[PDB]
Amino acid sequence: SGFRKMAFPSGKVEGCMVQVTCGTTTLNGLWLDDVVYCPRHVICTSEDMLNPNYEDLLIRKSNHNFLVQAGNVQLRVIGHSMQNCVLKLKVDTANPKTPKYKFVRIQPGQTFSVLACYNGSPSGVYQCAMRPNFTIKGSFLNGSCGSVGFNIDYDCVSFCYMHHMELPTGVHAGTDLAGNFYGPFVDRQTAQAAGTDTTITVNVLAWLYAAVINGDRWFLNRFTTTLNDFNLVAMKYNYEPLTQDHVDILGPLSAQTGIAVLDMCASLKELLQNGMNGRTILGSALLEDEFTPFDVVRQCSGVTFQ
Amino acid sequence: SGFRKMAFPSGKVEGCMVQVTCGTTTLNGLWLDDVVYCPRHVICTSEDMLNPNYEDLLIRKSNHNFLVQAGNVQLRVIGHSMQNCVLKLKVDTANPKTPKYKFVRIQPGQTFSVLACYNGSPSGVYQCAMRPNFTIKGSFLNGSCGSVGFNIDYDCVSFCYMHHMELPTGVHAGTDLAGNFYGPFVDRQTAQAAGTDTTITVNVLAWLYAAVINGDRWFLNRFTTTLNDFNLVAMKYNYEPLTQDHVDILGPLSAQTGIAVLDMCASLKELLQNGMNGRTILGSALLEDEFTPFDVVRQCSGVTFQ
Ligand SMILES: *[C@H](O)[C@H](C[C@@H]1CCNC1=O)NC(=O)[C@@H]1[C@@H]2[C@H](CN1C(=O)[C@@H](NC(=O)CC(C)C)C(C)(C)C)C2(C)C
Ligand SMILES: *[C@H](O)[C@H](C[C@@H]1CCNC1=O)NC(=O)[C@@H]1[C@@H]2[C@H](CN1C(=O)[C@@H](NC(=O)CC(C)C)C(C)(C)C)C2(C)C
Repeated sequence: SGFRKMAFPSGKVEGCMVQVTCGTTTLNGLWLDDVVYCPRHVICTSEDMLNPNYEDLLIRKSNHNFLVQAGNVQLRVIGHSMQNCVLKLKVDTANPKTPKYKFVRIQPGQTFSVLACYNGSPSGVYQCAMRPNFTIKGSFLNGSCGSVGFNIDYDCVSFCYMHHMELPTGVHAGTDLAGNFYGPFVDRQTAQAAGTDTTITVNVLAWLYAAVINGDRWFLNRFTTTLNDFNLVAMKYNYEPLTQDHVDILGPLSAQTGIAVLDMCASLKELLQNGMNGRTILGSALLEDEFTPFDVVRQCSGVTFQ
Repeated sequence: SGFRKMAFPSGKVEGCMVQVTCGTTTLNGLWLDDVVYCPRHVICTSEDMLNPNYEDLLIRKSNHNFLVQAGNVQLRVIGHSMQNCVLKLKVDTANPKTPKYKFVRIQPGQTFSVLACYNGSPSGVYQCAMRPNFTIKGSFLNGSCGSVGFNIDYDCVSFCYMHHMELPTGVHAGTDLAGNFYGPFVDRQTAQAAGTDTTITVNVLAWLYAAVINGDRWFLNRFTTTLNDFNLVAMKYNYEPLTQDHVDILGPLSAQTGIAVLDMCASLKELLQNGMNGRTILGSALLEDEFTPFDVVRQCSGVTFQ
């Protein structure tokens, strides 16, 4: 037992992290086969980042302007090209540590592991969810750009996120590995607002199931509710509407615990309307929404990767 | 900005994890140079674990009873010996992935990263603190024994924890890498109680400093308090007494924020006596105590490892 916010083991990604320096900008790149991916705002100066035209900026660059360091070994850039908001630097060596991988774009509500990195050196690993407003609540300082987010499914790393920037609220924005931003953001140093967030309803329910699996049962009840009447409570507390496919994906957890999905909704309704009254659930005094049904089933069952 | 519970990158440890099977017990071992370390209760049967005499049990074992698998490659056991509650299995290959390492015993209040492992395959990574009662609030299922806990300081892995067992409250107990248990526990399947816990006071204060660094300031005040009068509040709420060395270690954080340590204690006092009134601190509705002053300074400054 126990329930922790748990990231994937990071080793396979650590082996791909490199340092990319252009001019007076240094950030991280991701080295897979003979390509290094990194955020395109590395080509910019401090007064370039204020309103840049990246095509104009990149045609003035050459291969030798890109210093790529795989630890203490310099990689030679032999080509460069821009794909949306990422740069693809072709180097003269293939990464011998290249894992089996995919580039996948995730849905809001889904989770991933972030390997925070500085100067090409991994610093820490933690779990994040893609918020409904396409931001992520991360931990990122100067020089963390190009750190990636990922999931691991057996031996294959599915990269879903590259870090680009921090919004004024202290949340973080970035792209998939094809360089397309999550959300209505641009890699420009001007004011941009995140869009109003919501709580990920199906994730809260999954976490309640994790709690029951772990022996927290004080919030259970013999009441029930229709899906329709749950959602009138949901909109009232800025929770996402629940769909029948969310009920279906909660099916296995419903089955293991013997608590019908709609019964657990009645419990969530009561927690929303009354609060917790000085109690906790899995060591939290808040309703937690950054665990997916998948996350619960992995941790409360025990899947591995090789 | 941002503040996350952040583990060390796990790659260096992933390369040391192996599967150890004896009889009908399988668990994880830690493979460093030509030795595999694992919990000694692997030699036991189901009715051995109820009241075992381990010296008697081990003299009846031989090298060939220990099946060690480094992935899909079998390691050959050429010696075995018992050091307290761990076994040391000498194998015929040195691990070529052996990091620079140390075996260190940590103090309650200190934190470390756990690489949860099943069948020799790493499953996830997360952060833990050693509770004042020498337990840890982990996430561990059947077969997770032998997963280790560690810190990383530049290139050197300091191993501090090996997992052995789960107490009836759902907390976890284990040993340092010399096989000496943390706390008054034995590797015996009988009832054992954890001892009463306390909150790690200096850690809460460090986390309040992390919050200020990140822009949560609503709990600040212009009141102050003497160290003496803070501790009368501390014992009242089951918090650890604060010492002058805790004030000293909080010095740098005190300096960056400009909030005197004793001023922050006055704030903690008020949070203890009034609660939070529907507000959060760094996304938590509870006072968090599993971040050390070191943890705050790493995350709010950005140290790496290579
Ligand atoms: C790249 O490592 C860096 C990572 C930032 C620094 C602090 N925390 C982070 O996540 N990104 C940038 O510096 C980013 C590039 C310049 C300005 N950038 C910012 O993130 C800005 N943020 C904004 O100007 C506001 C948003 C809407 C852009 C700050 C945090 C440095 C002020 C690019 C080209 C956007
Ligand atoms: C080893 O992988 C396993 C890990 C446990 C299983 C569930 N969660 C864990 O952390 N350890 C053991 O099975 C452990 C060995 C036998 C009994 N063990 C237990 O942890 C017991 N716990 C107790 O009997 C109570 C404590 C005081 C020992 C349970 C959880 C399996 C009932 C050893 C020799 C103690």
